[PDB]
Amino acid sequence: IDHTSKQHKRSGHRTAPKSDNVYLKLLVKLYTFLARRTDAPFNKVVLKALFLSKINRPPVSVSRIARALKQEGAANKTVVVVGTVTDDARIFEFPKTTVAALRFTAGARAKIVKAGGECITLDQLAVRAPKGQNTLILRGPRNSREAVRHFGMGPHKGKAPRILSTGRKFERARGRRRSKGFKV
Amino acid sequence: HVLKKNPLKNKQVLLRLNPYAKVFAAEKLGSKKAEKTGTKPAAVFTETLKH
RNA sequence: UGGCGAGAGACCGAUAGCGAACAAGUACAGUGAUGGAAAGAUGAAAAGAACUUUGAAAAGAGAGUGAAAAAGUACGUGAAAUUGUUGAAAGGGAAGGGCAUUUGAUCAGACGCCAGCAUCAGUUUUGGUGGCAGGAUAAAUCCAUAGGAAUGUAGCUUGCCUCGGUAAGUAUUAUAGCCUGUGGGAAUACUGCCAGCUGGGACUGAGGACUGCGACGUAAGUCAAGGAUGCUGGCAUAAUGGUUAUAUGCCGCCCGUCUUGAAACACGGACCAAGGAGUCUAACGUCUAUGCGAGUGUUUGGGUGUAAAACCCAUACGCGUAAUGAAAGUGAACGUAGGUUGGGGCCUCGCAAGAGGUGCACAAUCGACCGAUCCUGAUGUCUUCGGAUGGAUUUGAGUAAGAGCAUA
RNA sequence: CUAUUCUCAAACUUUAAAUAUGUAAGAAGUCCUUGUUACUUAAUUGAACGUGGACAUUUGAAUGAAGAGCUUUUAGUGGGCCAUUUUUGGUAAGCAGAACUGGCGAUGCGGGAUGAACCGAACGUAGAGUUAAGGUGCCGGAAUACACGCUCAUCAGACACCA
RNA sequence: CCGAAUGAACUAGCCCUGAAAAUGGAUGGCGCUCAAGCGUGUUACCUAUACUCUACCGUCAGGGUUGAUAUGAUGCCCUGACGAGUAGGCAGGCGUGGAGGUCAGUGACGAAGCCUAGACCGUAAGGUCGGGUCGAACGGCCUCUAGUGCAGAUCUUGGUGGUA
RNA sequence: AUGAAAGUGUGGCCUAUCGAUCCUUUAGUCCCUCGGAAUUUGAGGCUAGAGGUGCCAGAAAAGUUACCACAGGGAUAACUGG
RNA sequence: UUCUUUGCUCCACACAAUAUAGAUGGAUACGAAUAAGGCGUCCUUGUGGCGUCGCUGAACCAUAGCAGGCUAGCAACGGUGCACUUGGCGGAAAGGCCUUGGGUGCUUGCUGGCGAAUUGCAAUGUCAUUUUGCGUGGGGAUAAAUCAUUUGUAUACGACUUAG
Repeated sequence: IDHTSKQHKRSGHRTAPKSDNVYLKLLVKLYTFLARRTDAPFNKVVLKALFLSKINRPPVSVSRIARALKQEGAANKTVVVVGTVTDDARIFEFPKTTVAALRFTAGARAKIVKAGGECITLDQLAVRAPKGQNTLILRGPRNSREAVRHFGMGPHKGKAPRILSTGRKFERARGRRRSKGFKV
Repeated sequence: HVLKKNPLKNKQVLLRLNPYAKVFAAEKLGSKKAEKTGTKPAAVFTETLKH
């Protein structure tokens, strides 16, 4: 019985949300059903993105939505954000759209409604698009969180030192310039 | 499939898989003869064999 | 962390909590400074046991009080170590333990217990027989035939001589046989196959309406076909079973620890009860949950209150929303916020295979933008200021449609 | 000096293994045209990257694939020891020190009587069947089995590591 | 003279010499001599926690399914593989002192405690019940919290032994 | 620099010949700073060296104990045993 | 061993126990050799002639009947129990071997005549051998030791040797 691999190794993927939220579990229930029956690749993506954690569902901005509909041919699709849809006061023009999020911010809800658009849930979406007909699934940038600039620090990575004060006297002298000993 | 029975006995899973099991049994193909009036011994092979 | 007077508690509950719940800084030790215990509970009420009898007496056995004396001032409950008696069991230089059953005691399941047989399914052991395959289409044996020899068959011959006896040579089958060649038919072994047939045995019976795949028959139906049913008996309780003690076969070094290595002639451990060792905090890394999200955080404080709660709230402030330089400083769009190879998902044509389009995250890469460093050095001008403009195998914890703040 | 001769080399060598070891065996591929460039060229030649076409049944060896890739964080550890083979020091060692692998540590179980390391096999709880190493006189489950030899010891011999 | 095999020189098998240590002594013991020794061959045979089949436990993986279809979607169910372990990690639970909520919970017709070669449940941590003693409180479940579980520390205090 | 040139040359034909922070000192540069605002000394900075740590990733350091002590160690000696 | 009678023993019965190293036809008698014998036969009685036998006890003997009933006989003059007598022989652990006559039972040597069911299709389907005290009714016999005292051939104490 010369085992090739690790015996009784877990898949290593979330099969449920560690969230104990009642309304998320009702939403997972709907999408576990649709994922099983529909046999449309969309429903498997949405089920997993519902299981995903706060660090892995970063907020998709309205400005990022406006950019994803700036694309040619994909201007009338429904914008599936699985996570928060945040506001961006940077842009001024916003088109008439329908966006299916978990949560909106009071600013994001104002801007999408004012353009003339429809703020959808995932169940309001599922009742109109069982197979995600004419959808555009988006994700916010994961590798922008402030913790990720310290991941795999060493010489000469150009990664952020974990520090609490940021001026001179704090981690610039020896080993950050050829003058004092060496550089990185 | 609650039980793997065995093709080689029970006779039923032998007649299920391999329907030719009937024809083989009926014609007795496991007991085919069917010659000879040849018949061709050797010339030198026998001398090289004995020596 | 003092003194006095009050309210409190997700605190401690007599080895705890203060050293002190008690005549506790008391008893007691030391010359002295100082050291410093143990010790709460009968019952509602003493109703704290009148009176009788044994004994010198303490006390005993009665009687009584009591709701209880299995509450007697040795006092609620009264564990274990340890001991007495009774009851039961075992015992040839320990005992204790494991698996299995016997025996004795014992006890729930009152609604089942224990079997025998038949025909089947899964598994597997042990026969008995049948049909084929191949080899040097076995070799052999066997038959025919050719030649030959010896451990020389019958005869032949010479010797001893009982004339029917033996040695020796002769001779190739005769009054026996043998080997080697060639030829001719087979047969059995060895090995192999059979979707051939038939006995003997054991362990298992999981599952639980149907659905499947087959076979069988002219067929309807039947079947050993996707897991055991049918018939019969005895018993209905300590009979099976469990618990327990004991006996018996075999096995079993004493745990904890440091150690390459512990049964160790290495360390701790006589025994028992109770207490007895990863805590809280300030500040942080990761990951996760929650809120809100270009913001976020009410609670230092104010207002309020059913009063340390809850509820409400202004101005700041912290962190984030901009980086880089030692610093004076300067400070993020040529382009669809770039091009390229990937890329889930979505859109189009289609039956589908697929092709084409759009491509988030993320990954590599080439660029662009900001600060620094090295130059370049325009219009100008307080004539030494200003630094446009464009480069550099240089550099940064940067920009490039924000992710963070607060709490757990 | 010449031609012969005997025997040698961790720090000699012409020659030169075995075992280990690098790389390749294709879509980021091949072929045919053509585009910029401040690099290079005598040049209209190149070089790097492309545009546009063309070849997917055999997608360009075998076998496997238990999912493949990616990241964060943090425990313990940092005395090791043993065995066949290669091997240094040493008379040597149950000695000291290396190489590759396998083991013990951290491992029970069957066997070598006993044993950390040897052999066989790695372990949920049971039933049945079959075997490994090892054995089958008796202890002791299992032939006082069969077969050909050898040996007689007033110190027989008897199973690898191993006494 | 006699009357049918010899003469060396070597080679290796099993024995024998070489072969001496202290308690009594070990092919494991007994014993074994055409072996129960040595060499070799052939079958049969015995048995591991290994291998095959089957059951059950668990873990992991891939699936199906409340579709009006009431009884659990974190549920039920299908299929397949797998199971050693110090240091160590993680997960699921068992138990204790308190805390909020709930069962209009139990209780002087007997709470809690203790004793029990009686019973039942649980792989287990443990839980539940019967009998006794006893006499005033205590529990299930959903959550909060911690001075939360002992055999070892020549541990602490108290008590007890064998020696006797 | 050399050479007619191709070219070769960023020390020794190649494999060794060497040294952090802090401090001091030097070279560079019409540089920045000395924070109420000026100038010149003065000091401090920025970029590259040097003064050195041979225990060579870099403490600043002599004995003695037979009067001795504590935490340990069979990781390790003095006796047996193997 | 008592006379309080009722206690001790040996034999017979019934009874209430108590077990089982493990009945389930029979432990069936030369010695000696094994490169030699056994048994039968003969008679110049020997270490003798002539047969025969082995090659396993797979033998031999027992071997029928309600787990063995009740009955009519025929044939034998037998076999075999239960109790009794005769002479004996056995001392290694002889506790058993013979051996008389008798008796009384049975006999499957052979013909008969009834009975058996229902233990329901198996359930050991109970039948052996001990340790026995328990009442019956018969035979028989009618003690010692220890302590206390004493001695010193002995003596730590027990014990030993004495004495009454």
